[PDB]
Amino acid sequence: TPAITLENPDIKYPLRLIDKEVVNHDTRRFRFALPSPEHILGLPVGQHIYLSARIDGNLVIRPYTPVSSDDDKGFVDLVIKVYFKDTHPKFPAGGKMSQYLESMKIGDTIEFRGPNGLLVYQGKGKFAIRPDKKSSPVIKTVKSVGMIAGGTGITPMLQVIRAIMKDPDDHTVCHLLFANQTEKDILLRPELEELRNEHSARFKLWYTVDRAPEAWDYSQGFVNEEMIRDHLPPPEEEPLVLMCGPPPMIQYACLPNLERVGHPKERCFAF
Ligand SMILES: Cc1cc2nc3c(=O)[nH]c(=O)nc-3n(C[C@H](O)[C@H](O)[C@H](O)COP(=O)(O)OP(=O)(O)OC[C@H]3O[C@@H](n4cnc5c(N)ncnc54)[C@H](O)[C@@H]3O)c2cc1C
Ligand SMILES: NC(=O)c1ccc[n+]([C@@H]2O[C@H](COP(=O)([O-])OP(=O)(O)OC[C@H]3O[C@@H](n4cnc5c(N)ncnc54)[C@H](O)[C@@H]3O)[C@@H](O)[C@H]2O)c1
Repeated sequence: TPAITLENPDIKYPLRLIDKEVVNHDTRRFRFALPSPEHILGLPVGQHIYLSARIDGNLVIRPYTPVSSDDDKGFVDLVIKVYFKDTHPKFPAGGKMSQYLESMKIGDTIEFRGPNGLLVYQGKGKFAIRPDKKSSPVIKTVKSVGMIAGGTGITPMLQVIRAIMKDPDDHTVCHLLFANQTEKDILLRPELEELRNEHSARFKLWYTVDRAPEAWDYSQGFVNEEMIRDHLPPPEEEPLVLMCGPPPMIQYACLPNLERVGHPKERCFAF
């Protein structure tokens, strides 16, 4: 195969920032060069990496979930929300690592390590999911996958969605319910709607926003029972249900409603 970058998850690999694209008012795509144009990252689908730096005198380590893949030679793409200082009353300092990343210039480097995570998508509906960090993966193959994402929680979902759509012999149907604070907060909307336009048989797309615009054809509010019932595959079809977002989204909006609708805990996984 191509040369792999992440050869051991405990080793740090400094990668250079080569491009940055505005995703919306607070979110960006950060592209980093791999060690050569022929390297691949070494990233089983569904896993994340960790960035680390000394910021204002403290060690700061944070995970980010690449949206690129091992088909992408020579680079890795992260999609990262910046939490700005002097904005939210409860968090006047903003976020440490995200603001550090926002301040990086092209050519600056930061240390990557990985890959990590309990889920690996192995293609053609096959997921290898470890119950925890010390157990063997359980291999679950499904015809359909429900996905509930909030904000930057879209990133592992997009890894999985992209992997599926690339394989014309992968017949897995993804049902995404994507929640954000407002319409302008819907990350990577053109990418998602391009996926829907081109793969409608394998990709079902629905949004909810905390605060809805005048003309709105999707849902409004936190994730609820109705949304899960109408925009994820029914429990009878035994889909896997993947979730990723703010901890209270998982705890209060997803889990109780998945239970109400009838999706068993065994079929549910939170990134
Ligand atoms: C497995 C995993 C994968 C992840 N992958 C991604 C990813 O692909 N992309 C991504 O963007 N994030 C991802 N996250 C989150 C990421 O790891 C960091 O937690 C995030 O970037 C914030 O870290 P920070 O150092 O900037 O903020 P911190 O300094 O650690 O904490 C600040 C916290 O206060 C709040 N806060 C601070 N300022 C504001 C503000 N202005 N407005 C609203 N809230 C604020 C936020 O909750 C914020 O997390 C992932 C998390 C996990 C556990
Ligand atoms: N574990 C992982 O693999 C992984 C990957 C990416 C992101 N994340 C997490 O996803 C979150 C993304 O944060 P963000 O700033 O983009 O989200 P956000 O604050 O903008 O909120 C996005 C959506 O989350 C839901 N939500 C927020 N607070 C809620 C609450 N109290 N109750 C019910 N629902 C609520 C809402 O639907 C909201 O629109 C972070 O916590 C991040 O750590 C985790």
